[PDB]
Amino acid sequence: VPELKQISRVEAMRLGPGWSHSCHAMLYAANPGQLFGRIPMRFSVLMQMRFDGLLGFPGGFVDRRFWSLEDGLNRVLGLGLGCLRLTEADYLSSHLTEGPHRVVAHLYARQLTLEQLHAVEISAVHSRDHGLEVLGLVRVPLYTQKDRVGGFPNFLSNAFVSTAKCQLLFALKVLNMMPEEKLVEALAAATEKQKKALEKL
Amino acid sequence: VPELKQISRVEAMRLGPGWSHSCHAMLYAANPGQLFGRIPMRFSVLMQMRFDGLLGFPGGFVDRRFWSLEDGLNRVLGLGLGCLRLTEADYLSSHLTEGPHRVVAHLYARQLTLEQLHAVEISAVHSRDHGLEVLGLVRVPLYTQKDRVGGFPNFLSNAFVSTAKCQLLFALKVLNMMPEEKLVEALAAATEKQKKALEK
Amino acid sequence: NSFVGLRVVAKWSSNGYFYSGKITRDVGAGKYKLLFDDGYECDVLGKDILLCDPIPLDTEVTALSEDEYFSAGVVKGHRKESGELYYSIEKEGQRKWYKRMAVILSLEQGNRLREQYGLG
Repeated sequence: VPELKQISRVEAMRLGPGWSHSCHAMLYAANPGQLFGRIPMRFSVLMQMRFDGLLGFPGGFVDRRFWSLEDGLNRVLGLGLGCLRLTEADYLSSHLTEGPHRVVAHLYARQLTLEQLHAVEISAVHSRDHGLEVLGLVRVPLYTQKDRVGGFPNFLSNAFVSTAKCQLLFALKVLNMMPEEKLVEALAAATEKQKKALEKL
Repeated sequence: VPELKQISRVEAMRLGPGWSHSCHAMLYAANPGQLFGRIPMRFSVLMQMRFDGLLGFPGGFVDRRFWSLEDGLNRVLGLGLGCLRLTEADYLSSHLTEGPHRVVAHLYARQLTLEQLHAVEISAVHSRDHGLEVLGLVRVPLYTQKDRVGGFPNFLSNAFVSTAKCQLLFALKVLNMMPEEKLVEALAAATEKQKKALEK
Repeated sequence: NSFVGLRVVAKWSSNGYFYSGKITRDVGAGKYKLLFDDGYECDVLGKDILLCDPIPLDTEVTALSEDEYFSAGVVKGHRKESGELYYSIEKEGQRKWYKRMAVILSLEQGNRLREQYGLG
C-alpha cells in the first residue's frame, strides 16, 4: 500500500508560504444494498472524475492566509458539491505529497446516511463546477466479484491523483471500513491487472 | 490502436445462437465552453463508472429471443438515464469483440444540446439503477493540457470495458469530433503514462 | 566536528526529492534536525543529506519554471543578491535565473551526489 509521510496539523500550520495546502473530503455511508441481490455493498464512498482525467476526492487547494482549513475546504466544496458544511471534527490527517511541488494534503472524512450521500450526488450535478472542474461523481465499489477483479480491484486500476489513491486506502483502513489484509489483496489484483494490460501493448 | 473487426448490421443479425449481443449508447453534445478561459472543450461525451469498477457506455446485453436491439437497449437506458429512447436511426456500428467469448457489440449514438445532455445527467442521479449497476456518469475530457497528459490522455489511461474504449475512439473519428492524429497522440501519451506509472 | 548551521540539500523522505535547507540540531545516531528553506522541519538521516552549497556547476537539477511546472535543467552559474542565491539553469539551450527554493534534485539526481557530498 503506497503511503505518504504524515505531519501533525499544528506542524503543517507552521509550514512556510512556499507550501500549498489542499483540503479534500471523503464522504461515505453504510449501504445495506446488494448488487444483483447477492453481493452486499457494505459502504459507498464518493470520488469524482476531474478535469484532468484523473479520479480524486472532492475539494482542492485552499487559501489559509486569513482563513482556517475548514473554511477553505467548505469554499471548494460549495463550488464542487454545493453540499453542506464540514467542521474541524471531520479532520482526519495531513500528508506531505510526493514532489516535486511542496504540497501538504489535509484529509477530512464524515460518515453520512445513504440518503444524505445521494443528496450530495444530486447537489453535485447542479453545482457550478459540474462540467468544468468536476466531470462527475462516482461511487467506490468496495465489493469484489467471483472473478476476483470485478469491483474494487478493477476500480483501483483506474488513473488517480496519487495523493487521493493513498488517501482512499489510508482512510478505508483507519476508519475500519476494510480490513488491511483485504486492501493489500485488492491493490495486488489491481496492479496485476495493470501489468497484463500493459504487457499486451 | 484498439480496432475491433467491424461487421455490417445484417451480417450480425444472421449469426448463430452462440453469439451474444450487447447494445450501448454514446450521447454527446457540442460544447462551446472554455476550461480556465483558454483551452476549448469542443465536445462533451457521456460515459459511466460501472458496478465492476470499469468505465463504459450506458447499455448492456440484449437477448434477441425476447427483445429487438432497440427495445432491449431502451429498457436498460430507462433504468439509468430516465426518459430517453433511441431508435434504429441512432445506430452507428457493430463490432465483434475479442475472444474467447463471442459477443457482437452494437453502438448507438445521438447528438444532443449541452442543455439536453446535462438534463440526462440530472435524470441519471435519480434513476432506478443509480448506485446498483451504474455508480455515476462522467464527461469525457477531449482536450489535452499543456503538460500533454492532462485531460484526454489521462482519461484514456483509466480502466475500460475493452469494447467501450474501442467504441469511443471509433465514434470520435467517424462523428468528426477528433482527428485521426488527435486520437493517436492521446492514446500514445496514455500508454506512456501507464508505463511510466507502473515502473515507479 | 559539528554540522549545525551548514547549508545542505536534503530529502525528507527515503525516496523523495532533495530540497535546500540547513542543519539545526545533531539528534545523534546519524540523525539530524533539518530546517528546510520552505519552513519544514524534521529529523533526517545523514544518508539523505547532501553537504553542498551551492549546487555545483553542470549538475543536472529539477527547476520550477514560470512558477507552475518543474522540469530538468543543468546548472550553469550562481549569483547572490541581497542575500538570496540565484541559479542559472539551462533548459534546452535557454538559460534563466531561478531562486534557491525553485531548484531541487530528483531522487536520481541527488543520489548521484551522495559519494561526493553525502553525509552517510
